[PDB]
Amino acid sequence: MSAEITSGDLDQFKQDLQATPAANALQKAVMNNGINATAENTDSKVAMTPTFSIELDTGAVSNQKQSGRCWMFAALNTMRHGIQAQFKIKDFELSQNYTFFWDKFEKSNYFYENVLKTADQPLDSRKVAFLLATPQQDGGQWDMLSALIEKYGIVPKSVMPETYSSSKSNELNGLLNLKLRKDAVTLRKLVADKASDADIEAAKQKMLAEDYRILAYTLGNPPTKFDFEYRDDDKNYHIDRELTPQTFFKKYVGWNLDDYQSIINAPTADKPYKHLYTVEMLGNVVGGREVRHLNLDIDTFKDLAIKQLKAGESVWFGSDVGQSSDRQLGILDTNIYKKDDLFNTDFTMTKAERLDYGESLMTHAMVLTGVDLVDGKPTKWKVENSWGEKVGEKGYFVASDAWFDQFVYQVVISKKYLPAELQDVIKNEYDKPTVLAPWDPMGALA
Amino acid sequence: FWDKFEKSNYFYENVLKTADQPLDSRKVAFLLATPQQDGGQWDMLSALIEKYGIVPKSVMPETYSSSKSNELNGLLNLKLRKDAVTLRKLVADKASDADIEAAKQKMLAEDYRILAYTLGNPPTKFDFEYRDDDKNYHIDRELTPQTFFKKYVGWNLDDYQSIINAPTADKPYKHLYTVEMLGNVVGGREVRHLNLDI
Amino acid sequence: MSAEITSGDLDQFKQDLQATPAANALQKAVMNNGINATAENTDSKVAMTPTFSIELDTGAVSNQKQSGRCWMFAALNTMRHGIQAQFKIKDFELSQNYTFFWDKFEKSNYFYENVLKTADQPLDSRKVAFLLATPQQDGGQWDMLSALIEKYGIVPKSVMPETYSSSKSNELNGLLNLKLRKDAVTLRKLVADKASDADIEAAKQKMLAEDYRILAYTLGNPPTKFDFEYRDDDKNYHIDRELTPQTFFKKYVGWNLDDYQSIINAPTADKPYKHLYTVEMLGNVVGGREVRHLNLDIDTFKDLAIKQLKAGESVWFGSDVGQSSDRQLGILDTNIYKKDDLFNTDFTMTKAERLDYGESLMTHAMVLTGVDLVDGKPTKWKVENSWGEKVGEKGYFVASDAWFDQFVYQVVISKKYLPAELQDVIKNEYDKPTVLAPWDPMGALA
Repeated sequence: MSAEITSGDLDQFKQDLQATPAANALQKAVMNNGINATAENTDSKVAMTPTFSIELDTGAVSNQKQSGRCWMFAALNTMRHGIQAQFKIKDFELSQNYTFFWDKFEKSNYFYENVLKTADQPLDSRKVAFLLATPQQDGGQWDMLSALIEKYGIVPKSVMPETYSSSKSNELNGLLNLKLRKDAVTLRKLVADKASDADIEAAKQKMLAEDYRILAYTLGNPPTKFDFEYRDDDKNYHIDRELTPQTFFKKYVGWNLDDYQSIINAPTADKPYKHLYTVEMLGNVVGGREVRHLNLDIDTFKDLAIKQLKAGESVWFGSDVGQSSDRQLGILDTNIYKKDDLFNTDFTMTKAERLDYGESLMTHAMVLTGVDLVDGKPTKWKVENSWGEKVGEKGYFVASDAWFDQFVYQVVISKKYLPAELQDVIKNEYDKPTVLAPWDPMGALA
Repeated sequence: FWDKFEKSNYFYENVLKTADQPLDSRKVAFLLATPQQDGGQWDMLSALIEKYGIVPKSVMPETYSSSKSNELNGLLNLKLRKDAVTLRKLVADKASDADIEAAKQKMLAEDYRILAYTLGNPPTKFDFEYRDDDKNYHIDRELTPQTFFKKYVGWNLDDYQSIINAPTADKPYKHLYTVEMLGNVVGGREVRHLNLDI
Repeated sequence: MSAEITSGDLDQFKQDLQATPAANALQKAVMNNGINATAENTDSKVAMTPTFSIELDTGAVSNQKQSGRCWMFAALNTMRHGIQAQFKIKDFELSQNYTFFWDKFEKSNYFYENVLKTADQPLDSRKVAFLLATPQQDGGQWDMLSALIEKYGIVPKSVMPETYSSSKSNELNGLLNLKLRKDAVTLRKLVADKASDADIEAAKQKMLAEDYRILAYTLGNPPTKFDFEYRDDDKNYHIDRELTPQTFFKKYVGWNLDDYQSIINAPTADKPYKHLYTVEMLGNVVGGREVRHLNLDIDTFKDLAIKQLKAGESVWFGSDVGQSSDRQLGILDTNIYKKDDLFNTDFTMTKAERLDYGESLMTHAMVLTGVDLVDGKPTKWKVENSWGEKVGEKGYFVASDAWFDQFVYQVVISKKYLPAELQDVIKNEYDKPTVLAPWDPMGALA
């Protein structure tokens, strides 16, 4: 029978195995050492030496620890390198716990509103199931971090330090997810029972009061007013009194968050280039700005990143960091392993096929801080990671240009580097983007 | 070993069966999201033992990947997804059943090799030597995984029922349930759960 | 030029490398993991499961630590298993420091006598150079341990415990070797200056007094009289008063050290079988018994070991433990690695060629405590090691019968298991053995 594995098929597979060149010796290597350590290629290590013709001076890395806050760390990295340079504060850090607090709390409300909106749909429907499977999580996207900063500002790390849960969020996500699911039961019931909008709003407010308390206990009280004291790199003391998170943002960072566009490269048939896309139900801050991705071809995408780097500005980016990577040495290179050679098997998929077939999507946000240009083309990119200093080169990674082609899906670029035609697409489509399904791969939260 | 290999075939057959359905359909997406994994259920382990028997640990020891399976699952999932592309294409192109079977056999030969390299060669014949708790030596020669199972365990795997307690409205008690598409061994026994009160 | 490596030869070697099956993938494995971890064979692990049709009950292992005292540990193991069984003292240990003290001191005198005997020969002569290269060392052979026990007896471990130097002998060997070399200068000078035998004896006695003090400081004072108190395995208390090392030996061990013969298997043309051999200048105790090895073919050698095991007695043996071995898992098997397969290169030598060409010799002494016999032939041997419990199976190793064939060179057998013909060879040749050169491989001290 064609469908089952027969004894004859097994014989044939064993024959194929024994006919494979050096099968016995390769088997012993992989049995003993595993895949990565058998397949890892020193030629890549040579090619990936961390030297870059364009290199920003970005100082020491941050460390998210056991949390999925890469998107926040990476965004705050872009802002804090601005602060460090302008105010001469070497290694200055912003509070990632601050953004984590407001993100979780806004996501709690976001979830309730999603539950209300789908409360007339069956519990086993694909969209209700998708909601309940992941009520909230640590990850996000650039426009969601902006939304948070627009509404809440930011503070120095010293002003809202890490706690147990911020640096090891598993127990908080477990309890908050349980809480949100329990509350989803109550909310669906209210809508089934034809409760008034006012009763439903009152219920939601009581639910939120409890969520607020879970986060205050886990993460601390968000600051509203503080003094900022520091010594600059010339050793001069400074004191700035009675700041708020919003005045601190305005003074020390000073960006107009409108100036930034999320650019993706998702080369699939449902996503023609030079348009804007959003993801249904995806978000954190009800009432705040929505996700908007501009899909562009990989050459244009990369040329924008280079333009931004050459101007002295770092670039937030989204990638599948688990692909073709040595995460200890910090080498992201399609050549770092030679698995196809090891197994005598072709493992090639295109970028479109990996998206469409669930093999790859953005899983991690980092920052480009350099690019090596040889004969005017990029060979390798310098990457600021947020896993602390004991991986890569003091916490910096290196990505080959082939790797970037395949496994980078998003960069955040200042609109001013964009051609007029693309500035116009953004303005023309802002209120009518193409709406992707919730489970779209570009709905991935990193 | 046998679980992963049977699951590779199971996955291909699931892909064939849904190859006329849109790629973004809920069932095709569910398949591709988790082509295989380490876990299972009781009836799937039985299916494996019925078909392949069992051996002492000393006779098929652990390897790197068996005790740290992340890299194996990553590469095997990649392989299965790549092959799903090819299989859907074959069905789109109205390939014959024989061409599609031949393709699947080549895919399986490769999967076999990934598992042999990661996990070792499954034994077919071995000697079993041990000392019992009274310190007496024993040697039993030229066993197979199936004769070892029959002699040292000796169960009729039919004698066992999976019982669940899932007190939900769609699952009245005192009936049998199965799960669509869920399995490892094509042609072997399916999952059957009897739902009962706690 | 044929003699030098040319660019053309290099080209050809690179071609040969690239034509090798799977060379790229195998290269990566060995570069990343090294030889052992690439080549180690799980089929051997399966074959080498530690089950044995003949198995002695020998309890817990000892641990020599950072010293080369394997020969002593192994001999004392054979004696202490006798004590444990006869007197019901589970895990009882004899003092390895006791034998270490007397060995070093006797070797100091042995060295001086060797220097005197060669004092008329040039300093750069092969035999004088061999002496000075290794004035003494930790290792030895069975007949040298007997010599020590005959002259000095033995004590419980509790009665002469380990010290720093006994368990980490490097500094003691360095200083003692320096001392002995300095004294060799003085001794040669005395013989050059035609000093009297009495002046030369007086000088040697002063040298020995100093050596005695170096060992007393490093190792402690050897006991002369002690009480022995213990509880047997039935929990009964015992006290035995005013023992000496010699009365303790006579009462608790009770062997006639004459009853034992060193048997070798050295299948080289200079060593016909069924004769006795000794090694020039090799020894420790001046005036005590000399080294005598009876060379026999490997089948006869192995059959004697099995006969002794089947009688319930363990067997001291000498081997090259670094050959074809995993010294963590404790597997000694010609199949544990498949290096020839890995490198596509034949690495085969016969046992005779490995001796003759300096590739192999006895480097370590252990004890056989079991043998698995299947269809009447040995498949694997149970090995008591002296490296403590965190290697092998609670400190026990397993050696395949193929490994034993190749890499075991010596076993110590009770004469009563020997055929009359071989009992007669021993008696007939005892005073006229064939004298091997000092640097003979069977002069190796383990």
